[PDB]
Amino acid sequence: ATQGVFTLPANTRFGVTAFANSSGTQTVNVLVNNETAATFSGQSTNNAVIGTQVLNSGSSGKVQVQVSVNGRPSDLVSAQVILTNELNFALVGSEDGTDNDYNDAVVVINWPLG
Amino acid sequence: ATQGVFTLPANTRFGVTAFANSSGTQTVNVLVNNETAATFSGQSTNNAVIGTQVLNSGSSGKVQVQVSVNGRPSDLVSAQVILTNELNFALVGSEDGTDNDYNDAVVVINWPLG
Amino acid sequence: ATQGVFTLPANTRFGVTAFANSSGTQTVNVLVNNETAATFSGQSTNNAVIGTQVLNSGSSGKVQVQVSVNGRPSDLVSAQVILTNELNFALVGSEDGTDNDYNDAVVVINWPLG
Amino acid sequence: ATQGVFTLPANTRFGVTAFANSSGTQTVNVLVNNETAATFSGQSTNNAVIGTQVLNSGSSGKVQVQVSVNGRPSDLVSAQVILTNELNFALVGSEDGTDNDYNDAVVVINWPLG
Ligand SMILES: C[C@@H]1O[C@@H](O)[C@@H](O)[C@H](O)[C@@H]1O
Ligand SMILES: C[C@@H]1O[C@@H](O)[C@@H](O)[C@H](O)[C@@H]1O
Ligand SMILES: C[C@@H]1O[C@@H](O)[C@@H](O)[C@H](O)[C@@H]1O
Ligand SMILES: C[C@@H]1O[C@@H](O)[C@@H](O)[C@H](O)[C@@H]1O
Ligand SMILES: [Ca+2]
Ligand SMILES: [Ca+2]
Ligand SMILES: [Ca+2]
Ligand SMILES: [Ca+2]
Ligand SMILES: [Ca+2]
Ligand SMILES: [Ca+2]
Ligand SMILES: [Ca+2]
Ligand SMILES: [Ca+2]
Repeated sequence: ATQGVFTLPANTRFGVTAFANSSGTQTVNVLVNNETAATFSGQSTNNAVIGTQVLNSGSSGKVQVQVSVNGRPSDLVSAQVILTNELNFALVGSEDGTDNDYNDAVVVINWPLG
Repeated sequence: ATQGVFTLPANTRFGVTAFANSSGTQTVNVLVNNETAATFSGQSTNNAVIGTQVLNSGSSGKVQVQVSVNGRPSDLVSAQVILTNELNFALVGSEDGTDNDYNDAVVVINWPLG
Repeated sequence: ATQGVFTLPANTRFGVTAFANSSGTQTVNVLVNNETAATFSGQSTNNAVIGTQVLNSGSSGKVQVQVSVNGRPSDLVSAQVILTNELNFALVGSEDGTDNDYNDAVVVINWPLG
Repeated sequence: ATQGVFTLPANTRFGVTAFANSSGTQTVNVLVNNETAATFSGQSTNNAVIGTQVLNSGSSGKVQVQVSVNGRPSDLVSAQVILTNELNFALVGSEDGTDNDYNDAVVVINWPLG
């Protein structure tokens, strides 16, 4: 099934934050309405926050996360969780190798902000 | 129901990261086995990261997040989500006022690392 | 924070299913637009499906679950999870005593159907 | 990523319940320790419960859900959610066709019981 694609409230600010846990340098791309809106990169095996940014979901609300290492797309896993019918987290894990820890780049999207 | 309390696997490193979305200064305390292990403080209405750290869950695996604003405890909401039976997120929102956006401090705990 | 309240897309069929795990007889009421639309009762310590039903969210999309034991309201916990940006689960646990297993009545709402 | 595989606490009773939402007959196999422990089947486009059972996670705690329709395994999506650090849901959706509603068989695993 498609992973890393989320429908957010239209025209709404959201936070996107990426963490690295791999020997490989991670590159995380965030697409809003199918166009790159943010790119983060780094290399850590200790959960470095390689990027954090506030974006707007735009007219369509479509947000997609992609992750690659050495130009090869990582396999993604994702889900969205809503607390007290209001607080939202869109979650992404990714795997760049063979151990299946899926933490090589971890991405958290949160809204609402403010 | 109690919120903000999570049982992690014993002796496991985890990341904890806090974001702020409120006019009030947020104080986030992270307890491991009932003792303070990290404290973050900051003010933002733009989802700023007010702290990030890597901790060890210790022998008990018990991790608790508490949030207060100028000494007043915030009401919390939380849940844990596991993707592909491997990647864990323990999520906390908090409310310091009357609007019930529950994002006034947002805390994300993730494991495994590495 | 408020628990057991979910906003579904309007005029949408959804499933609601209740399970019992307690010495006490559980009464589960499912409200749509603040009016009871389904009720289930029963006792089990072995997860009996005390009821399942297909309901329509109606014009408001507001769905609330309430649980009581011989008229005494149980404490609720809840969250919503979305898989592959399309499959929704609204989840409720409830506690009628002191042990905090929160499984005394468990309610699962799922959509879309068909 | 692997989906529909969950590690439960060892020797723990859990509920498993399946719903159908498709033109095709769903066969759901529930494996414990890599051996079939339960099989449910049925056809519904109205979320009928096609099976429910209490099982034991056994010494390894490994539980897997597989879904087949028209002689072929369906594509699965899954996640585990934990409420108030106590109540566990392991959730599975499945797609037997081309519409990507992922509800064709929906499987809910819950623990603890009792
Ligand atoms: C240090 C290692 O680097 C990679 O090979 C990752 O895929 C592993 O998960 C681990 O983080
Ligand atoms: C700017 C405002 O500050 C507080 O009153 C918060 O409780 C509100 O949610 C909002 O963030
Ligand atoms: C048999 C017991 O019945 C009640 O006291 C429940 O609150 C307990 O969780 C347990 O199920
Ligand atoms: C009635 C239809 O039956 C199948 O084709 C399913 O894959 C569809 O999702 C729909 O439920
Ligand atoms: Ca890896
Ligand atoms: Ca890794
Ligand atoms: Ca607030
Ligand atoms: Ca706020
Ligand atoms: Ca109880
Ligand atoms: Ca119980
Ligand atoms: Ca389908
Ligand atoms: Ca279907």
